[PDB]
Amino acid sequence: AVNQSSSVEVSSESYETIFSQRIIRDLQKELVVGALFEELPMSSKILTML
Amino acid sequence: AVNQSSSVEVSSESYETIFSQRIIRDLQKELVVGALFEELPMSSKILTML
Amino acid sequence: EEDAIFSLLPLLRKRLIEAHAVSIEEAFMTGDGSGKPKGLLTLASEDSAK
Amino acid sequence: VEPDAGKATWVAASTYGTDTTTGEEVKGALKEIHFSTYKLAAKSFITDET
Repeated sequence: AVNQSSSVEVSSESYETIFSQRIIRDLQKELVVGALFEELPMSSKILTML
Repeated sequence: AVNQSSSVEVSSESYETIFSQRIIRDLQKELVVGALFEELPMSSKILTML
Repeated sequence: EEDAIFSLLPLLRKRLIEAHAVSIEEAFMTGDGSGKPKGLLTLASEDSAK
Repeated sequence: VEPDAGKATWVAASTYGTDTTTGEEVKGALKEIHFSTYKLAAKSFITDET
């Protein structure tokens, strides 16, 4: 398997292989409802108007 | 079974750590019979002594 | 040697000489005479020095 | 960490042609060893009034 040959030369089991420090990610769904509508600033708790 | 390291979330997968390429071995046997007399040189595949 | 430590030839020769060294020791300690020297432990049994 | 390995085979004396029946070495399985770490933590306390 990983442990190949076995007649006759020196070969190991696992943890021989090089590892990588980069991270990959799939193509996530686009962001649109969270970044479309206008902000209204407030400064209390409730806002009232007529 | 495996749980290394499920504390509290970043568990990883294939045991992200480091390894050493140093090889070691303990004792080896005492080669007492390998040097008991000199290597008598022969030009031929048989020799005679009178 | 294309997926390992790029250095197995030193490791191979150090073991192979050790395997030769212990094989010559075994034959010098013990030998029937079948393709091999006449090792010491059984050799004194021939002239009956026991 | 290397293991013990180990012997070779003497020629049958009259074997001079292809092949001379030279045996082969003992398969040195280049086995992994690993370490582990445990944690201790001690806590002590006092209060301002004492």
